Formats: sequence, structure tokens, C-alpha cells
Amino acid sequence: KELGKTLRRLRQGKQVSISSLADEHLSKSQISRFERGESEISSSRLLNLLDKLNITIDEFVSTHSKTHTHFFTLLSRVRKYYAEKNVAKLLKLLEDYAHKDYESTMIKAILSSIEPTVEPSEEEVTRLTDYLFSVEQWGYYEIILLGNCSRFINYNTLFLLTKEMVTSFAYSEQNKTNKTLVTQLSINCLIISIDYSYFDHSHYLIEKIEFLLRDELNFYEKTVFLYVHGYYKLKQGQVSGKDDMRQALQIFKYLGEDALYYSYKEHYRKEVL
Amino acid sequence: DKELGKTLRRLRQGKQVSISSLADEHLSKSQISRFERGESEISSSRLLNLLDKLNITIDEFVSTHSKTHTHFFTLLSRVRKYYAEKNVAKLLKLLEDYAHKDYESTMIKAILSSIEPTVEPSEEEVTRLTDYLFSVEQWGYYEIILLGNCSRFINYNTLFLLTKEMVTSFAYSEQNKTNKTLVTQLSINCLIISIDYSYFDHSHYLIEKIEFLLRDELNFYEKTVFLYVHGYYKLKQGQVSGKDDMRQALQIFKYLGEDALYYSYKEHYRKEV
Repeated sequence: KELGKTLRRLRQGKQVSISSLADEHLSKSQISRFERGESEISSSRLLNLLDKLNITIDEFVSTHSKTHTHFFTLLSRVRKYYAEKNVAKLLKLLEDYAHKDYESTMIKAILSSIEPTVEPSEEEVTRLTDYLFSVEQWGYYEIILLGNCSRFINYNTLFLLTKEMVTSFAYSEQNKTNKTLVTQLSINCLIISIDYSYFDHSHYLIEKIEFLLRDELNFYEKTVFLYVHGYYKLKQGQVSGKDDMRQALQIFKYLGEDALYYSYKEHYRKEVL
Repeated sequence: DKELGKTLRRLRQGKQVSISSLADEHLSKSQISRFERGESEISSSRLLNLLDKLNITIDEFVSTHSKTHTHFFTLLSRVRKYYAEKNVAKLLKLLEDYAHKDYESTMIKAILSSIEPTVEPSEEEVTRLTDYLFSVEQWGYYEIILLGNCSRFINYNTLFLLTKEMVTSFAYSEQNKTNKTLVTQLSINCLIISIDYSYFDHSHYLIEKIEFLLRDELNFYEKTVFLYVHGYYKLKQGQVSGKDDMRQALQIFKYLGEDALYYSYKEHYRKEV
């Protein structure tokens, strides 16, 4: 509808003629009618055009519109209403997703942190975990659902799901945005393993987190891991973990991350001191 | 084409979705089948709608399909491999295969120069490259990677002016943020050069842009580098508190076990401070 106009603008900005893009299975008329909005074009031909023009399909669609993934839109709306503490609008979003079981479960799980009246039932959570167990390629969808619902999942199932998510990611194409989320959820499961004294699970998650952080930047996850791993060493007898936690606090302080600094500081004063 | 249908089927299979639930009055279930089998086409908007219905981000599609099926992505993966091995022989065979591709060959020669200084892009090649980058509608991954890898052969004044345009017009995706992160790094790199050449009006402009780019983001690595470089700017303006900023960034590197970064920034600190 308007995809053609986006293609024309980017194509012309690169000074690439339509005649230079045409070949045996892509004519100049097919490109022109698409750019003019007079005809659609096959997805394989668009991907061929974007490849010749060195435009990722992600850059192409995001230039056209921000409305192309309803799940990500739902996450941004929830992110907005949660910051506003807009209870009413979150419950309205819950009514929009009443026919979507997993999404409504996730909305109710997020809603509970600011309104204990709303809570996902155990049958709803079990349906979600059953879905996540049956998934063999963990994607952005699955990772976000687990992370935003982990508070209503028992530790045994949460650790089993985490291990399968990490394993599934290791055999994947290694999407970098998903890697970051998989790393953050593994650290969140590591925290709970240390607090509950499941040091066998803790040692396992530590080795996977180190693997996920290797040859990556991701200084935020490394900073959180420094604190959490030091917390593990403090409960294992090593007093050096106390130095690790203090260094992680200094990192938050030096970078002006006041919210993270004060959030971890009171945790350091409660469970360590 | 046929591989495109294979990608959508395994994506739909991984999400445990049936074809009748994806079908609507725009696309019948039988055509979804024929498309996955490579026996029929679908329009580009139908493909985008299918991915959204499957709750698969366009970034996920890029990493699972475009990464191994587009010219620029496969080129970068070969350059990274041959550069890591210092395989100058495999890099020139690459260049001869991309000799007809102008901007790609310019970048290959610019990267080969760091190991084999007899290879350099001509002044006519750089002018065509900067013409192109000055004239694009938006800065995508392709344009950002070109500037970052060829910046050694661009005079400072053009590099700064190109950096201004890149910051203003880069293709931004909220779900991904890969381009935004690269733009932040290249802006910090241009900031370092502006300080060494004592062009502090350019520096103060880049500082304000980098602070904006780091707002509402994590990116602790870029913030740690920016903390050092901003402290170097402060020191070069008589603000000796910049020394504290530079020492703090070095401590962040040391606490996180980033030895290559710690010693590299330490060496710069011991010389110029």
C-alpha cells in the first residue's frame, strides 16, 4: 500500500536506477508499479530488491511504520502504562487480549506488581509453561513471556524452562537481542538459586552465563553478573565476593546509574549486611 | 524464493501454529502451504502479516534468513573471518570478486590497509563513497558500516560533517537498536579525534548528541568509553575533574575483567595525562 513509496525514497537516495535493478525475473514494470502503489510485489522479489539495495528488511519496515509487530507494540504499550501506573488502561489492554491466552496471562502477571487484585491463575500459568516446554526454538516471544511471568512460576519449573531456553538458544542463529534477554533471565534465575541455596543449580547457571557473556560487550549484564556471582561467593564462604558486589556498585555509581545503584545498595545492606 | 518458503514453515512449526489459524480472507490456507513448499508466491505485505501473526520480530527473520541469504551480510562474515586469520590472500580474492561492487571494494581495500599498507582506496574511490553517504535518504547498517571501516581515509572535516548527518538520519528500530548503538560508537570515535585535533566546538556538539543517544538506554560499554573520553575533553579544557572520570572508566574495565580495554586505555592515560 505504502511500502512502494518507502522503497522509492530509499532507492532514489542511493542513486540506483530501476533499470539497473531489473533482471530475468524482476522487470522494470514490476518495480515501478510497486513503487507507484498500483500493484503489489511478491515477497521474494522485495527481498531481492532490498538485498540489491543493501537494506535490511528490518530497516525497511521500520521506515514504513512502527505497527508491523503487534506483540512488540503490546510490550511498548504495557511499558508506557506501567510507567504511568495507569491501572485502568492496563485492564483495558487485558480486555483487548482476552482471546489471547498467553498475552493475557503476561498482562495479569505484570499488572500484579502494582495491583494485587489482579493475578494470573495457576491454570493460566500452567498452560503457559506447558507451551514453553513444548517449544524447541525459543524466540523473542517465548523469552519475554517467561521473563514477565517468572514470578508466578515455581522455582523447579522456572529452572527447567531456563535451562531449555539457554540450550535452545545455543543451537540457534544467535540473535543478539534475544541473547541479551536470555542472559538477563539466566541471571535472574541465578539470583533465586543463590537465595534458595540451590548451589548445584547456581554453579550450572554461572557456567552458562559466562558462556553467554564471552566475546560480547554487554557491560550491563556483566556488571549485574559481577554482583550476583559475588553474592554467590559470599554465601559459599569466599569473602572476596563482597569485594565483587562493592565493585558492581561502584560501576553503577561511576556511570550515573543512580536507580540501579540505590536498588542494589539496599539489597547489599539487607542480605549481605 | 524456495528457501523463503522453507524459512516460514520452520518458523511456523517452531511456534506450533497451524496454517488455518494464519489464513484469513487475504490468504487461504492452501496458498500458505504452497508458499512454504516453494510452489507459489505471496505478496510482501502477506509475508509481513504472517510474521506478525506468528509473533516473530523482523529482527528475528533477519538473523534466521537474511544473515545467510544477502550479499552484504555474507560479505561481512567473510571479511571478519579472513581478517581474524590475517589471511591477506583470501581478502584480495574477495576484493576481486567484489571489484565490480564499488563501495564494497573500497571498504575491503580500507580494511586490507590495516594489515597490508600497499593496498589503499584511491582518492576517487573515497570521493564517490562520501558523495554516496552525503546523499542517502537515511543511514542504515550498510552506510554505518561503510563509514566506520573507511574513516581512516576520510579527512577530519568531512568525517565530522558525515557524522553529523548520520546522527540525524540513521534508521532507528526500537526493537533492535543495533544501528543506534553503532552510531553511538562512531560518534564517540569522532569525538576522540575532535579532541586530539583541538576542535572543541565539534567536541561539544558530539558530546550533546552522545548524551542524547545514551538516554533511556543501557549500553554500559559506550557509557564507560564516553565517561573516559568526556573526562579527556574536560581535562583538555582545564577541568581537572576529568582525571577522576578517566580513572573511573579504567576501574570499570578492571572490575569487569576487560583486560584488553583496561590496558589499552591505561596506556593512553599514562601518555597523555
